[PDB]
Order: sequence, then structure tokens, then C-alpha cells
Amino acid sequence: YDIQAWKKQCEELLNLIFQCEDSEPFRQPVDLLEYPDYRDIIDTPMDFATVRETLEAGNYESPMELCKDVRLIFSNSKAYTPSKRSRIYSMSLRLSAFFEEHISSVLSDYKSALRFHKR
Ligand SMILES: O=C(NCC1CC1)N1CCN(C(=O)c2cccs2)CC1
Repeated sequence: YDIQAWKKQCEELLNLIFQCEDSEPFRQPVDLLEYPDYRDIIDTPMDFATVRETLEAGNYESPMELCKDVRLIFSNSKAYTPSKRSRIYSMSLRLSAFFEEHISSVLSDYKSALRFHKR
């Protein structure tokens, strides 16, 4: 029922994601020189360094907000891909599965802890 525990749990999961070869394309904001149409296609670019910095700045209130930004990384890849068989897109789907598998307990514990706090 620790309502603060999500933050270190998210730091640890981000560390695992950064160790994962599949995160390579998503570690930093898209190179708009190599992809000059990218900002035509994608409204809000997001990457894992921006998520980590936002967390470490104390600018997430909840793991739901972090989860929304990580999901935006994956939806941006899905929107920008020219093919469902693209290398970068395919890396996004495996990394998304990994992230969802690990964030579910972080979300559940947080929401349980806040329900207990408000009981
Ligand atoms: O340039 C980068 N990222 C490099 C940065 C240093 C990490 N990316 C290109 C656009 N992206 C896509 O999702 C797709 C491309 C092809 C099909 S989808 C991911 C981000």
C-alpha cells in the first residue's frame, strides 16, 4: 500500500527497457533530418529518454501518466510505419509486449495503494 513505490518500479523497468536491443530506435527523439516528414505524420513525438527525464524531474504524478507517454512511443511507431513488417515497427511491438507485461503490476499496486489510502 506504498503509494510512492511506482516511481522506483518505473525507474527499474526503464533501465530494463534501455538494456533491451529492441529499444534502440526509441531511446532518443526521432532524427527529423533522416525522417523529414515524421512531424507531418506524428502530432506528439515521444521517446524513452524523455519519459525517464520526466520521471526523474518529478513531473509524473502517477504511473498511469508514464504509461500514457510510453504507449505514445508505440502508437507513434505504428502510425509512422509504412508496413506492419517494418524492422523498427516490429521492434516496437516486442518492446510494447515486454512493457505491458511489466507495467501491469505497477499500475495494479499503485491503484490498490490509493484505494487503501482513501478507504
Ligand atoms: O529515427 C528514429 N529514432 C532514432 C533515435 C535515436 C533514437 N526513429 C525513426 C522513426 N521510428 C519509427 O517508429 C519508424 C521508422 C520506420 C518504421 S516505424 C522510430 C524512431
